[PDB]
Amino acid sequence: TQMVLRAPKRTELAKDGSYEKWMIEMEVGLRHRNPYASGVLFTAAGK
Amino acid sequence: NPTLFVSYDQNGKKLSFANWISVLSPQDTPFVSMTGKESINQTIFSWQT
Repeated sequence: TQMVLRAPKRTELAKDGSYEKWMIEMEVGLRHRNPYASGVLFTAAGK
Repeated sequence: NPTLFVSYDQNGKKLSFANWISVLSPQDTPFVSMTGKESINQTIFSWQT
């Protein structure tokens, strides 16, 4: 599940200064159910 | 790393050429307009007085 904590939001801008700079923030995390359910397969060269 | 989305987002960055020409040069010709025209047949004519 693409866990989401904080959606993209902006702070209090426009103090009639050097503003007009924007940003895109995102707080996201990963989660897995029953670790012994999926699988990973690495690449092998020797032994 | 452009981050500030300033108020300038023109992908079509073409210029702003004008669509006219201010050719202010006189063309009036009152002397010739008043004189008159007449056809001839040779390069050297003559008139009597």
